[PDB]
Amino acid sequence: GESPKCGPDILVVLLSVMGAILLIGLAALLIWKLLITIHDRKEF
Amino acid sequence: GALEERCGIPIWVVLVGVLGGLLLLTILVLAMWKVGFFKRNRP
Repeated sequence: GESPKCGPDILVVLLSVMGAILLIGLAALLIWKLLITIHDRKEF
Repeated sequence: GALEERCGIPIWVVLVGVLGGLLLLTILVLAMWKVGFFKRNRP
């Protein structure tokens, strides 16, 4: 086997979790901007 | 039968994973802000 090596397998999960964090943050960022644009257009 | 745990994920790794993502997220914000992405092209 010489493959129980939880390098690749941990690595897949460490990367997968990291990707998840990166993708939501980007989502959050866009959502924040979207609300700001709307509040700014919304002539009060 | 439970000899699994081939690669049970230690909290450190999830902890390292979370930290890396936040660091990448902090870089992303700074670069875009510096680029004026968040600023208006208000003419």
